[PDB]
Amino acid sequence: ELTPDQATLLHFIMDSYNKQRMPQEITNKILKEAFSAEENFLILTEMATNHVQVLVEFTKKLPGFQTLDHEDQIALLKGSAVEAMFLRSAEIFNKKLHSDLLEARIRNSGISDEYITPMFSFYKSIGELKMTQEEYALLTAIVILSPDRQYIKDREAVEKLQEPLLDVLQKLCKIHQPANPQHFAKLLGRLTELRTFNHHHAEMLMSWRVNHKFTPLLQEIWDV
Amino acid sequence: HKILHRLLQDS
Ligand SMILES: O=c1[nH]c(-c2ccc(N3[C@@H]4CC[C@H]3C[C@@H](OCc3c(-c5c(Cl)cccc5Cl)noc3C3CC3)C4)cc2F)no1
Repeated sequence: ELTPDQATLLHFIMDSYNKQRMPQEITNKILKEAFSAEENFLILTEMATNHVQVLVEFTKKLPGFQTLDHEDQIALLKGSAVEAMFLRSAEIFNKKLHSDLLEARIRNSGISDEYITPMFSFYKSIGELKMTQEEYALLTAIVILSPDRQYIKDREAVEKLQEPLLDVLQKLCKIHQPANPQHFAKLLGRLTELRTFNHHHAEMLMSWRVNHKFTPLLQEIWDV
Repeated sequence: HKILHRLLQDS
C-alpha cells in the first residue's frame, strides 16, 4: 500500500540516483592501463574524487537537504561519503554484467590486508541480500540523512528528513518481499556495518598517507 | 571545506 506521495518521492530519488555516470576516460582506464600499485592508487583516486562530485550532485537534490544549517549540512557529507562510496561500490561489484578488474586493482593498490578482508566480506554480505536498485538508492539517501552524525547540532531536524525515506523503504520491503520479513531488518543492519568501515577508514588512509598524493576534494572530506 | 560548499548551491 504505497501512496502517490511516496511513489513520487521514490521517483525523484531514483532518477536522481540513476543520473550517475562514470566518465568514459576513467572507466576505460581500469582495463587499458597497467596494474602497478602506483597506477592502481592513481585510478582509485580519480574514481573516488569523481564519485564525490557525483555524491554532492545527488545529495543537494535530496528533498529538504538545502534547508539546513550550513555547518551541519556540511557535516553530513563528511560522515556519509565513505559509507555512500562503500554502498555504491558494493552495487557495482554485485551487478551481473569490469567488476573483476577493479577488485584486482583495489587488492593491488597498497591497502593493508587488515582492511581488504572486511571490505570484501561486506561486498559478499551485501550480495547475498540481492538488493534492487530502488533499495540501493534509498539506502544511500538514508545513509546521508543520519540524525546521529557527529558534530550535528539540529539532530531532531534531520529526523524529519530521514523518517520518510525509512518509511518508503520499509513499505517496499513489505510489498516486494513478503516471503522474507527479515529483509528490511538485514537492510538496516548494513548501515550499522558501514559505521565500522567509516570510522576505521581514516586508518586505511593513514597507511596510504604514510608512504602519496590526494586530490584537494578528497583531502577536504577525509581530513588530510 | 570550501569546495563542498562551492560544489553545493549550483545551478
Ligand atoms: O556508474 C558507475 N559508478 C561506478 C563506480 C562508483 C564507485 C566506485 N568506487 C571506487 C571509487 C569510489 C567507490 C568506492 C571506492 O573508492 C576508492 C577509494 C576508497 C574506498 C574503497 Cl577502496 C572501498 C570502499 C570505500 C572507499 Cl571510499 N578509499 O580510497 C579510495 C581512493 C583513494 C584511493 C572504489 C567504483 C565505480 F566503478 N562505476 O560506474
